[PDB]
Amino acid sequence: MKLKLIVNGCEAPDDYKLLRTTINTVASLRKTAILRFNSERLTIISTPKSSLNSSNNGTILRGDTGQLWCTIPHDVFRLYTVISARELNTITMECNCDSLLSVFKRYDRVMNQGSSSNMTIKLQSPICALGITFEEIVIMHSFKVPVKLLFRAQDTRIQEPMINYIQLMMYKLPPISGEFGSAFHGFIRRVERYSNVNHIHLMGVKDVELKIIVNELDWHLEICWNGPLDSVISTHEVIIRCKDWKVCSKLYAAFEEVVLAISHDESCVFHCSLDRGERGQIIYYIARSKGL
Amino acid sequence: NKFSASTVHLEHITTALSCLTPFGSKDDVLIFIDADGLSFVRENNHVIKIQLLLSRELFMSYSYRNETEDHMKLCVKINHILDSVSVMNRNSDDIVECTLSYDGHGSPFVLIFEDSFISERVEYSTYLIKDFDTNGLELDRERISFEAIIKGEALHSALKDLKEIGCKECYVYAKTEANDENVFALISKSQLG
Repeated sequence: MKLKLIVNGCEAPDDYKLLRTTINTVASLRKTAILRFNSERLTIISTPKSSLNSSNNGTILRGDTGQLWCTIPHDVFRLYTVISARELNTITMECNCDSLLSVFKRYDRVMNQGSSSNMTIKLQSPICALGITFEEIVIMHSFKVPVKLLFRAQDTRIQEPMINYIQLMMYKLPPISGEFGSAFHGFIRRVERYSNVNHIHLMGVKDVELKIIVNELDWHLEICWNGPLDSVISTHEVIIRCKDWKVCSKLYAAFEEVVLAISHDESCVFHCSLDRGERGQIIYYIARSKGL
Repeated sequence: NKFSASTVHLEHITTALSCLTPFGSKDDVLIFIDADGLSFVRENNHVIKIQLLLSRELFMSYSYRNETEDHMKLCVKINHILDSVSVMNRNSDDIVECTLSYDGHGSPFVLIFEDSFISERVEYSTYLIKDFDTNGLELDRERISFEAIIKGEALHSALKDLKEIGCKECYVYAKTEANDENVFALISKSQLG
């Protein structure tokens, strides 16, 4: 159960954003998180099907069925030492996102104050604590965030959803840094100026055309996109919620290689990636909120 | 489509809409489509009627491919249009090219706002047309008792003064003196006197 790692933001300016995007989007998603410290890939998991202390009333009174499955390579951190008796030294935990996110805000601000001090993350001994420690540039900051040691049998129950490809059509969203990126981000967040919209009817017709249809108003609104869209690889449509689209808006704003996967009346998958050079893929699985 | 009209000077169709709101803020507005232009007619309590007209010259393209009838009548709600074109106008500084469309009776009224990146499409439901006819509330063109041509600013200032003094009731005086004098006044009954 020996878990120790050190992160230094200044050396790599991309992996820190990669980690911050997960720590922010999981906190926005739901309370607490799972951190699967495998021997080579960190798998931060936010699922209502499990999480132990995040499986109270998820898909019960709010329709929260969203499952985010990220992946952090071992090369992100400075030292990646994992010691555990489990298979491939698997160390699955469950801690709240409030304290962890506040600590990361403090570390980021300490960086913004003009510091080069690193951060040390440990596991100071099935309930434990995380020994986050760092300094200014010699003021001491110690945060022993509570954490647990969710069992291997409980770990096995946490499996990534298996998305089929019989009817799936991918859509290569344009990079935000590109000319069409700002326009596409505005088109994505355009559905947010109507406070009475709860469901979004995505549509893709094959040069593919991406269309957003809103049918929860006195008028029939269709938010279209006439710009260039690439389909890495019939109309496939899925009705999803609005918060599930806001988090996708944030994920697109925080990444470049973003793929919008649409299953016909089954699911919508938002595949983000960061080609640092292996690749820190961020995958969000969103389920249909209504039938077509 | 039986009718299609495209424009970029959306401020014209925005001021035209802003001239219609005074005649009620939530009711039905009648749109008459013919080859000459697009007109909006609104009637309140059978005592007043307003008829704006947007000519075909205000649009680059004005097809009106309808051939079975010379004119097309549709009745839509004004609150849907006003509530719609408000949030559309959030980024009105963009080069927007409005596209009006109507495919006939039973088809909705389409209002496309394309920004060369986003093509917002709003379809307004068309309702049945009421019994009252807008040609009843027109002056007889062979019975005119007075014909006054006034500037816009002076009349606007006079109306704003009448509004500020309250003016529950109003009077219009029009006398032409023999020598050279023309008298036109807007007398008001109000709290003042």
